[PDB]
Amino acid sequence: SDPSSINGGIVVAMTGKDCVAIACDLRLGSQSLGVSNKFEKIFHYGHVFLGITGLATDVTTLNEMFRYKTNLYKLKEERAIEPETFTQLVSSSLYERRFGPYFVGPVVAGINSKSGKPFIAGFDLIGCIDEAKDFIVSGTASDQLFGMCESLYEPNLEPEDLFETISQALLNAADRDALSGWGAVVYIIKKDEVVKRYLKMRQD
Amino acid sequence: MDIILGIRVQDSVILASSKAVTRGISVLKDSDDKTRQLSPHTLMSFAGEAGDTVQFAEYIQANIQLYSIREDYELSPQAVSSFVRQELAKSIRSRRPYQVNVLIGGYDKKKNKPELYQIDYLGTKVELPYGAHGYSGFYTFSLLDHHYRPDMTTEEGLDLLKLCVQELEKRMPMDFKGVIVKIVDKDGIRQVDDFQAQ
Amino acid sequence: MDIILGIRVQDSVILASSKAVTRGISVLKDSDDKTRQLSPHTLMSFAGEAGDTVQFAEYIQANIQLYSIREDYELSPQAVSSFVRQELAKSIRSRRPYQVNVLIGGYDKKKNKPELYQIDYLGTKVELPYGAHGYSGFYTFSLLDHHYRPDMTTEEGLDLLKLCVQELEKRMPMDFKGVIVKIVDKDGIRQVDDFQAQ
Amino acid sequence: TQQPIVTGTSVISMKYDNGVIIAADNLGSYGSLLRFNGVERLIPVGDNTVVGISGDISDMQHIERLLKDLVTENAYDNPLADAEEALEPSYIFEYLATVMYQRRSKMNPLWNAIIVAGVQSNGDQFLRYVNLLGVTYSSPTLATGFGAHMANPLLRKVVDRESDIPKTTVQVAEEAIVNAMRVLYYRDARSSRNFSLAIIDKNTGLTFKKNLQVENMKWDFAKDIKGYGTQKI
Amino acid sequence: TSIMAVTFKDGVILGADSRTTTGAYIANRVTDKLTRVHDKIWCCRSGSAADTQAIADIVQYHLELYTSQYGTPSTETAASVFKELCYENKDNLTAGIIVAGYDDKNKGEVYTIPLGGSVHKLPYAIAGSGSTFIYGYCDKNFRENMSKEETVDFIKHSLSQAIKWDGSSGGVIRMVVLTAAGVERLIFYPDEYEQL
Amino acid sequence: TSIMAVTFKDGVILGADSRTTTGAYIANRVTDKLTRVHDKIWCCRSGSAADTQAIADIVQYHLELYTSQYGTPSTETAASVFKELCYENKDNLTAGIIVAGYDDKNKGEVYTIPLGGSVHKLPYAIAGSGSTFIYGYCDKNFRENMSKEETVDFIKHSLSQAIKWDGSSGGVIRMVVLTAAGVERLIFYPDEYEQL
Amino acid sequence: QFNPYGDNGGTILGIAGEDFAVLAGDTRNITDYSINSRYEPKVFDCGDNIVMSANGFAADGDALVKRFKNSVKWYHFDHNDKKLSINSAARNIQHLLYGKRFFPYYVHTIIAGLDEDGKGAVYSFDPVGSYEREQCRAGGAAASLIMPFLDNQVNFKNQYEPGTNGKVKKPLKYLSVEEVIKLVRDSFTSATERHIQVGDGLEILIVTKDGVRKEFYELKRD
Amino acid sequence: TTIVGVKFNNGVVIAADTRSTQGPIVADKNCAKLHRISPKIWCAGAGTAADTEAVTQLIGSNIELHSLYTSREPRVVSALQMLKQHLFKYQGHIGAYLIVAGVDPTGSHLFSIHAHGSTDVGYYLSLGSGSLAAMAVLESHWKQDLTKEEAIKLASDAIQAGIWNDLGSGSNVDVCVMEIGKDAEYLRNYLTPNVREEKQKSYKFPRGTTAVLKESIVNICD
Amino acid sequence: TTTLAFRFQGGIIVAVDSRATAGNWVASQTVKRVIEINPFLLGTMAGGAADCQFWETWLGSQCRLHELREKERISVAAASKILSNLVYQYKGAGLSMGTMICGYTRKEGPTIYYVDSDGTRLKGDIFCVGSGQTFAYGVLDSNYKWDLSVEDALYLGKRSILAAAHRDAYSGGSVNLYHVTEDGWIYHGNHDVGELFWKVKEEEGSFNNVIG
Repeated sequence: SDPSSINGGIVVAMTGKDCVAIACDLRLGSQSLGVSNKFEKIFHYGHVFLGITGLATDVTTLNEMFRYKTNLYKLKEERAIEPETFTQLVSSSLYERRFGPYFVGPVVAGINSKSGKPFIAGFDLIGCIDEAKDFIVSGTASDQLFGMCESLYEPNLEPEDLFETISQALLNAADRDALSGWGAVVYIIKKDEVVKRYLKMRQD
Repeated sequence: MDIILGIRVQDSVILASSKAVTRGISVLKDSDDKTRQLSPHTLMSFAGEAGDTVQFAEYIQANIQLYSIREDYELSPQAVSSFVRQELAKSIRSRRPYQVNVLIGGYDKKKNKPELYQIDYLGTKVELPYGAHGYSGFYTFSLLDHHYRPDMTTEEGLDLLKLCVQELEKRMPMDFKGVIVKIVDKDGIRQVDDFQAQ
Repeated sequence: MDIILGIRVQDSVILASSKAVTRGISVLKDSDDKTRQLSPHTLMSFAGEAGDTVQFAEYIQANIQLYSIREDYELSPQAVSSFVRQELAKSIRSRRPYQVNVLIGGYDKKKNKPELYQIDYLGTKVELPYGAHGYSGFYTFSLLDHHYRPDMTTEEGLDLLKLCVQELEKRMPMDFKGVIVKIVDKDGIRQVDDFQAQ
Repeated sequence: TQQPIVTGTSVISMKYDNGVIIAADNLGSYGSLLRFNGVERLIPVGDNTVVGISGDISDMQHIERLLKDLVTENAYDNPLADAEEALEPSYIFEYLATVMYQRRSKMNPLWNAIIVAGVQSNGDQFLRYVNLLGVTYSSPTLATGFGAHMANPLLRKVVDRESDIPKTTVQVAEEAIVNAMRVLYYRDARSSRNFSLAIIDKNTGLTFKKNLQVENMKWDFAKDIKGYGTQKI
Repeated sequence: TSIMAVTFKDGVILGADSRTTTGAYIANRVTDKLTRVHDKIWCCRSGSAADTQAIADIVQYHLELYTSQYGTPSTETAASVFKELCYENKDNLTAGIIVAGYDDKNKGEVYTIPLGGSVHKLPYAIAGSGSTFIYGYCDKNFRENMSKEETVDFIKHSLSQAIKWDGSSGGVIRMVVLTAAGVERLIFYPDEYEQL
Repeated sequence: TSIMAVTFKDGVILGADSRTTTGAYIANRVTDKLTRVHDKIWCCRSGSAADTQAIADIVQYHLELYTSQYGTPSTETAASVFKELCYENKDNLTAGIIVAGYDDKNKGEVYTIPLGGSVHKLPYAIAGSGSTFIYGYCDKNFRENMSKEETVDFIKHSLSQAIKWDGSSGGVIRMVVLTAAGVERLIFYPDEYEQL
Repeated sequence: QFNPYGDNGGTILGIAGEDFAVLAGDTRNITDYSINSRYEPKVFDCGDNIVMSANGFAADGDALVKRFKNSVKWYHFDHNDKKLSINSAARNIQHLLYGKRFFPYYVHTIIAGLDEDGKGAVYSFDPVGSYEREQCRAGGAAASLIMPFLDNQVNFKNQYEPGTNGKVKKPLKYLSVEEVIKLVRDSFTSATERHIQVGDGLEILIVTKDGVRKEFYELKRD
Repeated sequence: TTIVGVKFNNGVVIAADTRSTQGPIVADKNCAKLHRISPKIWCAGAGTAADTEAVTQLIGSNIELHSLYTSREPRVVSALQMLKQHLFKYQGHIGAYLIVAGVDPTGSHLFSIHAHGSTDVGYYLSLGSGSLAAMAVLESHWKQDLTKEEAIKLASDAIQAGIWNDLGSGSNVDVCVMEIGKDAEYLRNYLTPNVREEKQKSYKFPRGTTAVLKESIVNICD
Repeated sequence: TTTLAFRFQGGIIVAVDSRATAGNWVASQTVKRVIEINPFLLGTMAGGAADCQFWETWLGSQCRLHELREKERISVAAASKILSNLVYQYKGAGLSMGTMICGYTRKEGPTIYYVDSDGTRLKGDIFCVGSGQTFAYGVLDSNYKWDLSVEDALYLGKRSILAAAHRDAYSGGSVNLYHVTEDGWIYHGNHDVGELFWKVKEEEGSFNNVIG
């Protein structure tokens, strides 16, 4: 019954030479019943991306909570928030609710408009932070991802090769996870230009 | 649980909702209307826990109506369902949560497009071409996966929906005492009192 | 639970028994015969736990038939029901008891009188003018208390029994998928395949 | 099912170039109470094996009996009963493990952890665990109770792999095992201060040391600890 | 574990082991279970850890705020501030606590606040999981008013057996003598009490 | 409650109170918790009532059937027949049982069969809810081999405190001396052990 | 309450090649958060060219195997030292396992070898007897980390022929025992990186029409 | 989780591995249990991750506010009084056990607070999954007065005993040395005994393997 | 699990998926959910993986003894009875298994008997057991006709399992088909649900809400 597995889903992020990639499946279902295949888990505030897994009603609320928050930030500092300055936020945020947590597993990922360096980060429900130079995974097929990433990952891939590696990890774990699938979408984030793509996968 | 179906077609939404009401061993009624119109072009069906069910429905209805005379403008399907998911969202983490699942189907006179939102008591919202709450889905979802097309006429949808009910009857243990159908579109809401008068 | 009705009239017994069979969420069948003829003029309906139900019925039937060729004489309704209550009686205090309730309605060619015995899984037997097992009684017993008369024709009984069913439909939550009726008398057993073909 | 009443704690052991070691204090706890001392948990069998037992004492006392009778029995109509055909460690252990399992499989176990150490007739070292569940496994080092948590670590800084036994002097092995026994007594409310260490060298044979104790301790640095943060006196 | 405080000729002496277990593991084997809340007022902690620790912290606080305005406090006083906390909160506290102090007038007295905040003043008291064994000795070998040494070899033999049969208690003995002279610290290593 | 048997010069002496509680009520206040299974072989019951009682009944039986064909049995023997029953049945028995006997050769020995049928031979043993208090005395005041009197004033002072702090144990002391001389019965009333 | 079961971690793996078969399994053996031995085999040759491994609760494993091997022994005794056809073997293992249907062996067992035509062959088992002829099966603690990988690699899943869009699936060719062992090794190292119950060593048994071969490779002792 | 701390002549040193668990799966392969309360005051956190990193956070911030206002360097017992006063208020529902260490204008200090607010002191402490491992490497090789290099060598040789013998701890060692009259030195990775060997195959796919359905360029600003 | 079988002019049509799952992970997508009792009878597999496989294979041996003795083909009814009887003996012990015994003898024509561990033994025309049974029943209920061709009878069974596969998370993999005739059963291959979907969507138009 674990609140973090009613709805299902997965998210994964990777870093490459001057870019990052963030990907997720599309399914939202109740227990075994599949309800939707257009449920996206990746949002963005300015040039900062956040993917969220877990209890759907919380995933939605958090997006709204962060949109709200980031808009107020921009207005006050006269600039969009950065990836690190943002991670710190969603961490404190998650924690202010330490004794009635939102049941999620966020994952930030972006590029710093000043330095120009790639960034990816993960957190657990109460907000513990976690940077990594290679990859972040979260979700129901969490283990299947660690297995794929700890094989297919390669430092400094070119954005065109990163797209292939990340896709393949997502694609294959979602096939060994009974509650993740029904489509996927992947993003390739550079300093400028952001390309979004939907992939073709088994619909079972 | 109760029956709650809904399907969006070419230019309108259709809502099906079983008529029976049961308290334990008996059936106190076989002509209950689980619907409740929020505004001229937004309709919302519901099903859930005994008391929670309509206390909530009316509450929502009251807020929308208030907003509508105040602004003298009509709130849109999209924004209406958004408000609902907000409430239910806060509800789940309160001394005692409403256990209510819903379907909202309105006509966006601004885009001239029908829209149907399905929301469960946890605050989980999603826009769909057709939906259902509770066990209602397992018996129908496959038939609709099969025949549904976005170009369908209101006239065609009903015929479809009829099939789903016929299936619900043949394989469902509970006797839901039939359904009541309602249509939402550019001209407002009307009741197909002829799926019952048939 | 399942539906098991029975009523004795002027010169015969009538047995009603819902047709559906349900395993959890679905209905695997809507044409099941809960009956099982023990001998030319003894009929026995049943309803209870999934497996226990017909393993027992057949067992009983086998004993009676054995006795009948052996003696070449037919055991009487009274003695047949006595045997049943004996078994079920021993059953309740055994590693695992059959959870089966029954109705036995035969024609005593010796007294030229119809007799109906109602027995529950505990070994509780009683001779009645009409009976029912499980929840089936609350919806009917009053109607029969009202109209039943011992002088009734077979023809009148059916009309009565029809009413009870119509009531079972209107107020019972479960959809039992109709009933199958059967008549026992001086000429044996026959099936009123016209309460179904109606 | 059941519950153990009287109980012996750890039993640490290790291998070296010519043989194996195995120690275990002599206390037999009765819960928080330490109602016993003249308790021997090192049961040698024959002239080439020793079995260190842990856990319920009533069940240990039971095995011992079984072992004795296994001996008094191998002789029955066997003239080489002290030479060519005489109980090996591997025979004893195989037999023991059998029983242990057979038992859990009847839901009536013997609450014990066991070590069978010795040297085969052809000279090889033998060290194998076996607890009340039947689970068994070999290794350079072995220990019951805390041994698995506090002994092991140290007895590994010595023989880190199967490629170090050959270069481990019977003397270095012991000097460690005893410092380990110092540690065990340092942090384990269910342990005794004096013990019994037994060696099984392929050349020298079986050496059964008895009643010793742990010397060379450090409690001086206690005088310096005062209070818990604020107290200055 | 094992704690106690004994009254004698000059005033009183309170001592107790160093062992503090968490399961059958020894978290610390050299603990200072003798907290001082004031110059001539000390106490030996028993029961839970974290709780007793914080009580003292508070009890101290008050006294330190007392003298500051009502002059140096008695000993009967301190044992009151102690129960007040141990009573009102008997629901979320597990404290053994023994209080002892030397007052110029009244000589030196001993009060024992057990589970429940039930206060008692006795010649001497003994609490801690290990006290269950030294009920023979302690009682049968106790003469009223001893000497500064005639007694230190009591605390020593009591605390001797306490360690000898109660696993949850051991380490090194620790004494604190509250006298007209003042505070004195003692410590009698293992190879010693076992020797006896 | 409080039972024990001590070995000395001639042979051994086993004694124990009379109190047997059922809740906080005293069902009997003059119980003979010293069962004899044979001439020079006796034992003092502890733990459950009905169980221990029936064990003895049986243990006796065997021995009586032993001598009858294998001559008078040792003492180590009796303590075996005792554990055999206490082991095989550790599931439905609650027995404390202490066994003591005097054999011409081996002098007099003492074995203690505790919960679990774990057998042990010691200089002397002490079992019963009240033993928890006389672990101080008993150990610190024990010299190897005493006299017939030099010891009777031990059992007397042990059993003294046992009663003094353990409610579940009291009544009148009861001793039985197994010697070359034979069996002797003693009984030392309340106004006496309290006196000390 | 006495609980008769325990989990000793471990992971095993069995791939069936075109004309050979492998079955690998790390050597670490654990209990809760501790180590019991960095080298304790869980993969044995049982005779007649059949490798077997039972992973889960250490003891039930040893028992089954011993029980199986003593069974091969008697199959010979009663049918003239006839060879045990690996299929005939799995059927037999079923009965052994189902023998204890109501006090089950708490283990996932796997055999592997050659059929009666010389082709490789693997067999995965339920802990109560349900068996199926698998061609590649990871079972154990980290099976959920190696199956997604082999899926992709050994069976080329989710891979398509470039420049044909989602229209042509990349064709499967069959791996030389050499390549398979490189696959097998990478899988186990990854697993050790992310799973605390996997590490120390990896022992591999290769079945071919000459007998059984064994190879070892050290893993990290995390 | 496997941390220790030991003081010498002119200061104190603490070390901690870098491996966060989460069931048997590894989450962070290079974490950081060492936090800064104030320049010369550091903590080592075992147990519930978020809790320790969030509590040190707090206390730190407040002490910074404290010194500023009082115009004096942060004492170490303050940081202690703060932590255990807070830890207690929450009857242990904020599972953060840790080792606080530092140096103030009154000497060098070392403490260990448990979850419920209990605190103890000594010259060397161990907290975590492998506390019994690194506490056999401390109750053996310990002596009063130890060179800076000795203290450092011991602390890092304790952690190591945790890495290898415990499953709930591994990867690298992290160290921080606080010396009197001197600044503090943070040694992120004073050791790196574990380094995955190189793979056996390159797993990069040829461009166009994955099948796409739609593509497009999303916007950001306004 | 989604298994089904039904009667019609051509005889019987059996269809199953192949997914087996442990908790939320797909331990296998290659399960033979059809037990080939013998050349003339097939049993399906729901409930317990082993209980189904074991006893049904046992049942096959039984039919063989019976046929050697009577020198005649055993009847579907007698076979189904034997099974349920053995099952009933263990009622309580914890077995688990929903199943379809399918045969077509000379005298009784084409017969399907549903049988489960409760001791239930039902005769029928259409049966669906599983976690996807509800979805399979949909496509099936609306399209079944006694006069289905053979070609279409197989396609119906296939599309049915597919429907489940898609919606029920615990169902999927590859569909396996069999057709049972008065001379025995014929295997009709193993079709991967992955590929079949895209095919149907494209050639049937159905599955609109799926972008691809």
